[PDB]
Amino acid sequence: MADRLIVKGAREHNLRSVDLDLPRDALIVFTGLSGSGKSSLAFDTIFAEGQRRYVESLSAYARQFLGQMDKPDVDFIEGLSPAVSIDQKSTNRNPRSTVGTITEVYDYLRLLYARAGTPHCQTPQQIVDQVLAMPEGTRFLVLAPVVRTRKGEFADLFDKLNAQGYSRVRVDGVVHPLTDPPKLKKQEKHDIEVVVDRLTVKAAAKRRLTDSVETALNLADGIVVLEFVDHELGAPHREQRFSDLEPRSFSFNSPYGACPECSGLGIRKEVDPELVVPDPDRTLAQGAVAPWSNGHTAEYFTRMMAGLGEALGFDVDTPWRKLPAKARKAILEGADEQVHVRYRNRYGRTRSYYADFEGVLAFLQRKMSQTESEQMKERYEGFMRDVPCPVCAGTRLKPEILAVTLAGEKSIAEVCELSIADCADFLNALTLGPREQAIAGQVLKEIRSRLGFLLDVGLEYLSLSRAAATLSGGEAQRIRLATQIGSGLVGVLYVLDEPSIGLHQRDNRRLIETLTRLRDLGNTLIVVEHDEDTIEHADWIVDIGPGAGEHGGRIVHSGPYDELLRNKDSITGAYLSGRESIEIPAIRRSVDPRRQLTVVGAREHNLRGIDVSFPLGVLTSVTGVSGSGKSTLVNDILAAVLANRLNGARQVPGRHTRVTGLDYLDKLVRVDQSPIGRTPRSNPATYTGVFDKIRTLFAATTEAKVRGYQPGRFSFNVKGGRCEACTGDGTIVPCEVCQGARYNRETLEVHYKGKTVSEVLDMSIEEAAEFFEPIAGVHRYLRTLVDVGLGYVRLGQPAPTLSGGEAQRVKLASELQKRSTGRTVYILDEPTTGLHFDDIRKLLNVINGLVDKGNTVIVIEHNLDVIKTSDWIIDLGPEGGAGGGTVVAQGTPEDVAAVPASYTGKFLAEVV
Amino acid sequence: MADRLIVKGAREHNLRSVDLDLPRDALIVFTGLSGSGKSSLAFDTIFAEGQRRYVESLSADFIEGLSPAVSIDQKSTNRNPRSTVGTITEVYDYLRLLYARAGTPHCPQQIVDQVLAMPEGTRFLVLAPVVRTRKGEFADLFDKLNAQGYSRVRVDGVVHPLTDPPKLKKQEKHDIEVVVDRLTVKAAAKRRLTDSVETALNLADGIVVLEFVDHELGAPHREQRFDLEPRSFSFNSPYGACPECSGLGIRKEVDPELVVPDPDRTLAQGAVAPWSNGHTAEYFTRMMAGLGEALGFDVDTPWRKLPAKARKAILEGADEQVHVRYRNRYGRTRSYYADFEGVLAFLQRKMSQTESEQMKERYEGFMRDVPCPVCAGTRLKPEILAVTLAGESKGEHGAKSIAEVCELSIADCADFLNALTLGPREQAIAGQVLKEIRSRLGFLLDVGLEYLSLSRAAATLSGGEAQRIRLATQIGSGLVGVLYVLDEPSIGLHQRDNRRLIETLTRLRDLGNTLIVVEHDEDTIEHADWIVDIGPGAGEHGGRIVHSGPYDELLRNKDSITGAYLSGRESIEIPAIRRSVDPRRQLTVVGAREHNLRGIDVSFPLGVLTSVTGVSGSGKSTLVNDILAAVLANRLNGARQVPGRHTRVTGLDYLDKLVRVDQSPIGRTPRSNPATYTGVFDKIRTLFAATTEAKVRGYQPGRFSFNVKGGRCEACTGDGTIKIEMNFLPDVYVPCEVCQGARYNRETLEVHYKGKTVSEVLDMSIEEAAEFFEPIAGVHRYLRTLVDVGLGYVRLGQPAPTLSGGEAQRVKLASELQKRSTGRTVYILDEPTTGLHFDDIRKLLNVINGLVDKGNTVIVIEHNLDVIKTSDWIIDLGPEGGAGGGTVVAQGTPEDVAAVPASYTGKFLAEVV
DNA sequence: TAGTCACATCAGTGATCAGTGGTTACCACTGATCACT
DNA sequence: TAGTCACATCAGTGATCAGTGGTAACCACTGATCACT
Ligand SMILES: [Zn+2]
Ligand SMILES: [Zn+2]
Ligand SMILES: [Zn+2]
Ligand SMILES: [Zn+2]
Repeated sequence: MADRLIVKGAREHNLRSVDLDLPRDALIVFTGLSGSGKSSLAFDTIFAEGQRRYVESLSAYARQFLGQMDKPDVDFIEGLSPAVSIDQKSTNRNPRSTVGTITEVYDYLRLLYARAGTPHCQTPQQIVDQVLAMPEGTRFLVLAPVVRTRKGEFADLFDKLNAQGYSRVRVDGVVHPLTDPPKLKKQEKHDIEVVVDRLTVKAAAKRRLTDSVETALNLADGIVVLEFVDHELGAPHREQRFSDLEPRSFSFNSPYGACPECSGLGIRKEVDPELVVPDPDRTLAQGAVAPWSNGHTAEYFTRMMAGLGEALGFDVDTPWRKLPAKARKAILEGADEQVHVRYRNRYGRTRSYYADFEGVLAFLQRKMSQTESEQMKERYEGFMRDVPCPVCAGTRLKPEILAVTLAGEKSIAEVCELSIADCADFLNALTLGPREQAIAGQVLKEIRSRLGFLLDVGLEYLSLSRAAATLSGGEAQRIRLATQIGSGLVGVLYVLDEPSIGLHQRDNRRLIETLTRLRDLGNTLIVVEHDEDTIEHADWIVDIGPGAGEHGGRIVHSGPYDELLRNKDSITGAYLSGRESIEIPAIRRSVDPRRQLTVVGAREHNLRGIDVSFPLGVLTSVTGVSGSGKSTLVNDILAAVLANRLNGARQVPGRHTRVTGLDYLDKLVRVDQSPIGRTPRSNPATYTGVFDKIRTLFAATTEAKVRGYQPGRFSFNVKGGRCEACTGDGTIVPCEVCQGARYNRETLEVHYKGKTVSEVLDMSIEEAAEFFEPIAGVHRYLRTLVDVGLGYVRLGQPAPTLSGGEAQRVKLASELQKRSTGRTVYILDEPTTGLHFDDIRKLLNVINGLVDKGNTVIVIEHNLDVIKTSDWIIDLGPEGGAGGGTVVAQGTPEDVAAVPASYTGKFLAEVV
Repeated sequence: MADRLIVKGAREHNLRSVDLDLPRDALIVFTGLSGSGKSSLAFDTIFAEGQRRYVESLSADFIEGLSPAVSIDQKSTNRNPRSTVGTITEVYDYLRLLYARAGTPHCPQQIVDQVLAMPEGTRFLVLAPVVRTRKGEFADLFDKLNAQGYSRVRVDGVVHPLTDPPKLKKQEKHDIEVVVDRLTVKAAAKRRLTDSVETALNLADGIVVLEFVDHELGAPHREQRFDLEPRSFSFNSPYGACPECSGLGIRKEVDPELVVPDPDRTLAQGAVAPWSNGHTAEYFTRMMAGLGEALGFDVDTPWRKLPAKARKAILEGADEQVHVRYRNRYGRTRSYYADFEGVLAFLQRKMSQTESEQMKERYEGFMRDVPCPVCAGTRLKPEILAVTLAGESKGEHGAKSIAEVCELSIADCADFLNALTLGPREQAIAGQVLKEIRSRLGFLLDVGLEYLSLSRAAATLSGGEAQRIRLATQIGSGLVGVLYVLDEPSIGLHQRDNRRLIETLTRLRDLGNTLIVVEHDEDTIEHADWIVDIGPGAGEHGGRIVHSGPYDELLRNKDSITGAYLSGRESIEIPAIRRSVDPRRQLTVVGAREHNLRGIDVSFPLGVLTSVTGVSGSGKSTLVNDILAAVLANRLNGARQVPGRHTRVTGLDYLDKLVRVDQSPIGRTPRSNPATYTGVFDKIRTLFAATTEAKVRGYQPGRFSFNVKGGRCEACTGDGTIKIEMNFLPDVYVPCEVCQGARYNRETLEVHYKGKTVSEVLDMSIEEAAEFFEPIAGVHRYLRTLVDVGLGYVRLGQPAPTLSGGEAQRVKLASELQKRSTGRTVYILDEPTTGLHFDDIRKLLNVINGLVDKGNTVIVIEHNLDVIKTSDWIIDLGPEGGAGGGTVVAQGTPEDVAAVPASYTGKFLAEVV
């Protein structure tokens, strides 16, 4: 029973000639940095090969014909197993797919509804047990409801029944002989339940009842009825069944049984109201409302909104706590009528937004119903407008079914008006008995399993009624884990992305135990977490990419982890034997009692309303369990407000009250995790805004001037500069004319500085550091890129060849020094995702140097030594989910270390 | 190379807890009786694991060590008119993709490359380009053009400077071809001419010419400009299919002269196929006799000696109407008051009026021909099919139109495609597609299917070529260490048709692939590596493993009854000279000239056990089944199929009835049992209706059947097992709370007929149940035939999928070989060895020998040497495969077929008798 | 040489019913050059 | 501290299309039970 997988000859981008063995019955982690080829091998060489080998076999069958659109490009892999990938799916929208559908509970709940369906208004053992329990000596009748709900005249049926000579019949409860049948009319209602026997419960009678029952068992296909006619215990005429009411068919996504407005799978319940202006303490003149803080529309709406504020009588800048909350209420409801208003924006245009709006609730509705921006007109509706379906309570059913279907089990709210935890604890709380709680089967266990898995991980705060667009990072990283785990199949290979996003270190302290449980089941697991806890648990650790470019396209470590300590070349080994991941004691006194930001009263769904004290001019780090409110406060609340009214962004402030130091702040830059590199059009030089300047500089040459070639003509995406032979991709075997250069001969003649654009792109940035030195902007971009230390990339490198995680690192290098004050706050993502701790320590050297220059960084982190190097740590929430949302420590890393409450400090205290 | 497949927790009905572990480097064969555990073993242990593997991963029991396998079961592919032979050979879509890759439809940079390649110093007037044609008034358009600045124009057929606009009207049509410059050819002037053309490429939408603008205009501008259409690529969609015939294959309905195969028979007897019906024979005889009396042409005279005028007049009929109305044999009268249009136009109305479209296949493809010629056998639009290949040089550099599947064979199409040249583009690399095609093409070539033209379809599909194509297609991948699970793809039919297809398995085994073979053919055995015999018994107690891999262990083993013939333990022989007189009673199919036949005469003796051998799928299966068996069926019982072409049949006065049986697998539905298929259960329920405790309720014996709502327990679906599960898993068979392995309901179980209840009588095998029901002969003969064929321990109440489709299937025929006890009623039998294991082969051979010695007549399609040497007269057809066959090479006794030196089975008899 | 013997089973002969069998996007985000101060 | 006092050159900044990213017959099958003589 060998436990080895073998991969040979893998080649993709910088990765080349990879021959590695993956052991089983143990966890194996690939380490490295974003762009070293580890992500390419983890994602698009092994899983892609397995998927292709699985799908390419068959296409005719219409169950797997939906496959084979995927087109992976891998050489070969032998001795593989069908693997499953676990990573976020960037669909860019999930309105039609609620959280219930992605967790596979919707179809199951529909089957559960269909199982025990009673609208209010089988076996031979079931045939016999009731007559066995029938009291003796009781007069009754045999009933055969064979023409159920088929009202109308049935004299032809009377003649037909007379042909078999049953001699008995019963209509609407009245009994008659077949020889003397009652009159029937087509217009009148006539439900036929023909009496087969006017019998009675006496001794040795069971054969006549058996005959009179099996007659309709073979005629009506297994349905009869018994009817007490002398005792009727239980009803005025007690009867027993041996099987606005419209049964028809059951459907959820069909127009026959769906709401005419919500159109199925759409619920406008959203996350929370009041979210447009939930701040009672901000400076209102600093754009409390998101449309009031746009790049150019900010003043465009502030003009008449300040006019209406002056008219009504509430101040333009005073916080809503010195004023009553009536100010917030009256900016929500506003007032009718319009006033004269017109102003110019920063962009130079002049728009006349002349309309009547009833507060921000109807002002935003007017924006949805009036604006030409088809994106924002639905972007702004979701976060802060709650208008669910009134005719169906937001649910996926016709008006006149939802009441009846639950009357016997009244109206339907369920998945569209409930929460995940409430539904989880309510579904199994109904011990109905005979129908669903009779046999073990799978119903109760399958209901319990996934919901309990969500409970132990911590997804109890989620709600199905909540819009799927409000999915937090923790929810995104945990729901996929739970859904992958629910199968629990033994021997299947799992490959996972970086899990530090959405989870804490203490959360990893249980994710690792979950992974070891999965291993104890008998499967194979692969993670790229890079945390030191996942390391040291691998029998054969492998590290790749000593250099992310051609200088380091070789295997750097593959062994039993014993040689990691002695080998400092490997980055993960260089972290442990650091000489660089030390406390590095800073001044830690650059904080100021007054020159400091505060946030209070943030009563978000992930928070409680605590006061976070952000210092200025420091490397302050916000930490805590993910999903406990740190991201909703630092990013959704703080970064949003200083972005929208300190640089000109558009994000909604969210549920909070106050941010201070408005006079002490000038600019803010936010860099997200942002895995965005997938399209060949996007390049490390095109979106950065440097390629257009490169074209301008190249057109500043004499030859480009004489040949009449402009910067726009000198791009590779517009039809002017791209030859039709390449079709724009450069290599198709490359273009015959271009000969592997991606430039037509009519444009390649521009040899500025002895080189062309293709020559500059081909040349590495490390050797191009001497280039672009005089000209300022490209010099700054290239110099900060080199300061990052990853100058292996080319300017026009396609995004499919860029590993996820490093897409925004290049911009983030230049996104850390503005106005040279340099206290301008920069919100940082986690460098742990992608880059390993040696790359993060080089980044830390950059951060420390420019913080000594005067810069300010607010960073959400996951590791230990990187934030131990910092000077201030703020922990928000010790426990995950609802057990957090409050600050538990704020100060020097050693100060929080001494406090045995914050696990961040506890981690900083066990290693000093 | 050593991927250990482990089977644990495997059991299904007859199968019971079979566990094993094996490496993965050789071929695995399942032997034993048909089904009896091996069919379920090849189903619920590997395919079930693959199912529970892929059905979780598709998104939008526990078995480990196996590889993703492919299914080549019977249902996966059968005869369908929608799919031609191209799709099933996966070369239709394949070759279509390669054609669409870099095809040339035949009839910026190249604009200046033409001048660059043109030797310097020439002279030609490159003055005026062509812009897109516009018509109407363009005063403001020309004003805007002047604002831009061009200084040139050419409208209304006259050239002007742009400053001079001529007269334009909205009612006047102009071919607007404005000028852009006044340049001319010069040395090293490209930088000029480019600036004249390239910018125009952004305004004229890629239109520019170098016209003469001179006086003589001898040539039309040297045809210089800078039928072809892109269209769309699709085969099933109507985007690029035959718009009239909906993209279906051409309905080749040859021959029109199939109306009268045998001319010597009188036309009144029903020589015309619709004229020999059970009820419509006289319905058509009335008009043809009326026409014979009216026109005066003779009828009872054979067609060959008849005048051609009579034949044509009865073929196309005549005009006008006559008063004819008669009754049939079954008591209904048909008042046919219309015109007798021969048998040409009546058929068209017949298939036009009918609703069922399956009974018209025989009456359409073999009566008269009405195909659509717009596509002429092409599943492509008329333009593209020629356009794509008009630039594709093929074979000896011929580029006219795509024929391939439509109009060529394997050999010529492959040879022509091996010389494809679309320019130097595709010569720079060969690619893996070349070897992907070449491996399976060469494997098909060495098999011996060069004659197999691409025009083949379901209309000309045989079982042997079906095995050929399925095996070639599943080998075409040519992987290493990948499981291929296949049930019996078709009947085993010849030793020369096979034993050449198996060489591909031996070649592919060197790679390291592995396959599961559920095949009863003797040729597949003795040339493999690992063989296991499953199912010494066939009932629910029949799930057992006996035989081990190596054939040496087969020699050692005795329970695996393949050794009964492998080591020659027993065999059956010719039943002496029997009742075979030479000259008198010997039917002769003379002048059989069908599609593959060649006007040959074959003598089948009467009152004998005769067999047919030779190159199979080459006109001998049609010889025994298509022409002969159809004739006996339609002129001896009342069948409704055309026979084909044969000049005369003799000796039919010495036959009374015919029974014909195909391969006919029992099925794959658990609701079907051998009781309900053979016909035992009908009279079983009839007898159950006569029981003292079962004749008190009015209802018919239909209550005593497990297929109707009456005696049916609603928890089991008539199976003894709650097989209810969602699509994510096929569940494991479990007993019912009512049955516990009885597949019945207790209420019916009160019928203890002679102390035996229904569940009990369906729970004991026919071996023990033979003692019961002895006094009544109706069930006694059936149980005797079951126990004689070799189905004694068979469970009567057992699902069809896990039972015998080779021996228990043919009991419905063998029990009726006592047809009116004469018993020379003629029988036509398929290849029985499929499903038939060797012990059951011997038992059935003894039964058939006894019945034929009773005085029967049996013609069987057979290939095994032992069974044909058991029969007394072997007819061998086919000097070669396909068109090379169709003629007798040796017909007579086995000694005679071994005597004439033209029969492949004759030299097969030479090495072993 | 012809009107006498009981309310029987054949064996399919050989269309129809009925299990199955498979089959088919409005937005919206980032992309992005030249739209602006 | 007086009206101009010489000379372009970075930054991420909206709106939106543009052009990479996600797609029931057929009735062909055969078996079951069966209508008929
Ligand atoms: Zn609705
Ligand atoms: Zn090119
Ligand atoms: Zn056609
Ligand atoms: Zn049961």
